[PDB]
Amino acid sequence: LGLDCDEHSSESRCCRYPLTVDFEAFGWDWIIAPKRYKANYCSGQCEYMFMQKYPHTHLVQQANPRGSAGPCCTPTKMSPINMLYFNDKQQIIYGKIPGMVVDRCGCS
Amino acid sequence: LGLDCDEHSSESRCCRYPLTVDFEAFGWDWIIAPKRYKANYCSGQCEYMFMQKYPHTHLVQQANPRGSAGPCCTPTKMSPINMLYFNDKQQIIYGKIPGMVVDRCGCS
Repeated sequence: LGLDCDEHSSESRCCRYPLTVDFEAFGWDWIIAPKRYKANYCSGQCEYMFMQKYPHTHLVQQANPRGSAGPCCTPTKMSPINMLYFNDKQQIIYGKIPGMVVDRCGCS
Repeated sequence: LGLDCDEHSSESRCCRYPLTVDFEAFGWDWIIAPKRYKANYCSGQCEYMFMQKYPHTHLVQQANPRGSAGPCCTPTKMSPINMLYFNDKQQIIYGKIPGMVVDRCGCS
């Protein structure tokens, strides 16, 4: 169970923030739908033991290698979105596209 | 397909480095076997488009939110190891433990 934060949050630890990706703003007319979607992002500190899915992470923290800046804050749960778009073969394609939305953030 | 680096590598981009976790050095006598194992770690920069498993990552990079320090370098492939250990119920347990070894590093 991860943390969710608004932009004004005082939370420094690894957290999921809201963010809309706007294909229309990008100028991507090859995408028919959706024109924009809630993608979110991860940001925040990953101190000892915090929000770690894998047992690996804390073992490496204790082994304490010199060349490591420690774990960092990335997505731990992802979800797809459905898209309708033009391809480069003169067709309109419908697809469920995996790995488009961040649902949770954690440290590894 | 990720990058593998030795400690003296001049590679600045997200890369997997070798690292041994030594349970004996930790003093963890509750672990019978293995006494140590090759765990590895990830470290390196995650610039635009580099080593990204999910389409999400580059879309957020282009959306360019202020509160984001961009994607970072974490494990993208993990593997288990088998362990024999004492529990806290006066038993010796054998188990295949997931998420113990980093096999590949990437940016998200």
